[PDB]
Amino acid sequence: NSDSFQKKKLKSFTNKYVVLDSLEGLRSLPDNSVQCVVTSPPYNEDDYQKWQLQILNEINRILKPGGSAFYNHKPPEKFLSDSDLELYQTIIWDRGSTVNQNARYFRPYVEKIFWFTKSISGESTTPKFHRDRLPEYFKGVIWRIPPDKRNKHPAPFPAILAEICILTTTEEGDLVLDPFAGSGTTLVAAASLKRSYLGFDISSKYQKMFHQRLATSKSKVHLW
Amino acid sequence: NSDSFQKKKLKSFTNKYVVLDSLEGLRSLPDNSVQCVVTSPPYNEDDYQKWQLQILNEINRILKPGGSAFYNHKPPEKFLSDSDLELYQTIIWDRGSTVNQNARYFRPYVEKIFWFTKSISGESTTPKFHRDRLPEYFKGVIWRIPPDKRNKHPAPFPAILAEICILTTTEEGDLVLDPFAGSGTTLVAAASLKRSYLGFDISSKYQKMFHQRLATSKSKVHLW
Ligand SMILES: Nc1ncnc2c1ncn2[C@@H]1O[C@H](C[C@@H](N)CC[C@H](N)C(=O)O)[C@@H](O)[C@H]1O
Ligand SMILES: Nc1ncnc2c1ncn2[C@@H]1O[C@H](C[C@@H](N)CC[C@H](N)C(=O)O)[C@@H](O)[C@H]1O
Repeated sequence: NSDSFQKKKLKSFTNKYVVLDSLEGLRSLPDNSVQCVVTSPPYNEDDYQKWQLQILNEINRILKPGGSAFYNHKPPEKFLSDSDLELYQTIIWDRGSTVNQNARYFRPYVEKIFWFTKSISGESTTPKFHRDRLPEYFKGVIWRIPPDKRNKHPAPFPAILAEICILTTTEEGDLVLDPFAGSGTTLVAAASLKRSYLGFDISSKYQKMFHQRLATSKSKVHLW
Repeated sequence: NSDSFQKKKLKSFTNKYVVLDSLEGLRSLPDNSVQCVVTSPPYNEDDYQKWQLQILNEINRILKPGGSAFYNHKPPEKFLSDSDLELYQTIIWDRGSTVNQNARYFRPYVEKIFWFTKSISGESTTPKFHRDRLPEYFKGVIWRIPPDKRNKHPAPFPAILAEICILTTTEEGDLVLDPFAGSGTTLVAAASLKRSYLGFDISSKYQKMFHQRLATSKSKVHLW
């Protein structure tokens, strides 16, 4: 009967930005219901790693077999591997430049995008992945994408980054989830690509921004 | 008296390619004797991680305070963090292209260079680092360096990669160590930059290649 409740929530949540605690929203989705997750998480250090492990394990349950979860982390690999999710590849997001010019280290203009896939009974898989759909510029493990400087959210990623993840791992109609939706970049990208979307966030402020961002965007696809 | 023996070995080993087991060679160097390590390690998976941890812990002992060890790994971060070495930054070596065009993943033309520094009493440090000595092209966390396709060694890294590590972390006369010297790329780069060098490897074949490579190179600096 929790199956029936989760399925009911899935239909009620489809193509919605839902103001809700991230873990609570994930716990209300059915097993094997989500084809693609694109998200960048927010924020005790041991408590935080415990919380993120609960997030990743719930993502593993709700991912379809062969689904993908792209997790943009702002030693992360140590705790990220303790998860039911199987780390498939680490993508390098090259932002081009950084305001941090502190010369104690090399200029840190790189963020990681961890590409996870679903593990069934502790066994591996190959994710649904269509690299041919991308321009040559984005077929490599480094994506050169300048930050979305016009976005009013304090910390988003650009739409084209979401589009790459979604277009290669989904068909039209498939459900794309972002459990930390923020300004809704993942949801707009899914909608522009004729995928279904679902966002969780705790900001009613960000939900309204998405609803207004959704109205004024003309479904433009930044890719191609 | 092991101090005295190690110091004697250090003088005997300086500016030499020494055919010797890597761990044994490291165990014969004194504490706080090496300013810079540049190396790419070779090769049971649990046994291998145990072996590499012994290598890294010995490197931590022989590093000078504020010294640097650049470790090119061909979830590595999980076991790499269990070490006495403190991971300082992960550098992205962008090789430009790969022959592996398998479309199950993004083209994997990236290798990691882990920048470690010495930990004293489980406490951090800032490594000696002079970023200003580099051309702008290499001041960022991604280094775009095509592979040394003319090198007959089955798996080297290019000289310019070694030069970047050495030039930013050393003064002339400082000792540069590569405990897996192979063709001797690290040693040639140190010599061309008027640093001292020390290599360990088990191939007498590779030692001879270094001795002949050393003679025919004109100490050319690929940097600048
Ligand atoms: N416990 C939580 N549950 C759900 N959302 C949360 C929680 N804590 C923080 N958030 C949201 O997580 C988001 C993290 C953002 N970096 C995401 C930005 C988003 N990827 C974008 O492109 O706009 C913020 O918008 C927070 O409001
Ligand atoms: N136990 C060992 N001790 C020392 N050297 C070893 C050991 N096992 C393998 N090697 C060497 O480790 C090297 C690894 C190479 N990838 C290094 C290449 C080197 N960085 C270059 O640019 O030429 C090989 O040349 C092996 O001969």
